Amino acid sequence: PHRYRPGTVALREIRRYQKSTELLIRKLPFQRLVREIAQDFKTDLRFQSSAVMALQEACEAYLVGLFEDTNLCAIHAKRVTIMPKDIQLARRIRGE
Amino acid sequence: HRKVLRDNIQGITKPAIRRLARRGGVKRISGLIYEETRGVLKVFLENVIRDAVTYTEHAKRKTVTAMDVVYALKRQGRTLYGFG
Amino acid sequence: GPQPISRLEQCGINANDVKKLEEAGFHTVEAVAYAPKKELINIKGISEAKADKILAEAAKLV
DNA sequence: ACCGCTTAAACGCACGTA
DNA sequence: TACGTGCGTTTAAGCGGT
Repeated sequence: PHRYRPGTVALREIRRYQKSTELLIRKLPFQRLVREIAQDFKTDLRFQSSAVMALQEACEAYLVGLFEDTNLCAIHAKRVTIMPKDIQLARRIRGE
Repeated sequence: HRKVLRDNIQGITKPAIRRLARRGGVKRISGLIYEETRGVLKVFLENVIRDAVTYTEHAKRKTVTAMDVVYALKRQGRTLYGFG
Repeated sequence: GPQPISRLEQCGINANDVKKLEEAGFHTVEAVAYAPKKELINIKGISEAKADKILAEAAKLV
């Protein structure tokens, strides 16, 4: 039976998702998360649809960029695998 | 009348985080990344939403608008185009 | 009788805020309950939102 | 907010190897 | 030795109506 070697399909996915623009997190859980977080700041809140979509576009753009920097940190350490310490270095240097 | 308390962050699933990382150009991913990512996401969301709601409250509204979010993002140096 | 502040934790007050209330010296839901907002706010690491959540959930419990 | 149906994605596991 | 790949199962996201 056929099996691709470790890495081939990963690269295929990179090309695939860098080619496209669709949101990568599921709508409903993201919305649920947003409402949960919002509740600890202000009671009785409602949300415009486009407000939740705005938050998702912003969040996903942020995470993708962070993963770019994280990847650079992993490669810097002569690895190809990203690890929490890569994220933490990236966020420290960003001033986060 | 009642509506129940909930916990959500785990709804941002492993394959979703993987897709985000792929778009970020990542080829291989440690198992510990996912939880880490979730924490990071939560912090981000919290900050933005905290500001957004502040704007909402100033306008004496109960509905967070797209503009509330846009202003929060702008004032955090993360300008977003497309939702004005 | 008493309502130990532990039960407040199931209402969804985070456990760190309950530890801050015990450090302040509040050990029961009775203790948080019959106090105004400002008592909990003056405690280190407690915002006005957490104090409102505590009083509301304590009024649910008490 | 809810009901129902569908199906594709998630998940658990086995295994080999990078 | 931990992670990628593949496969069978199950779970829930998605879509459509109201």
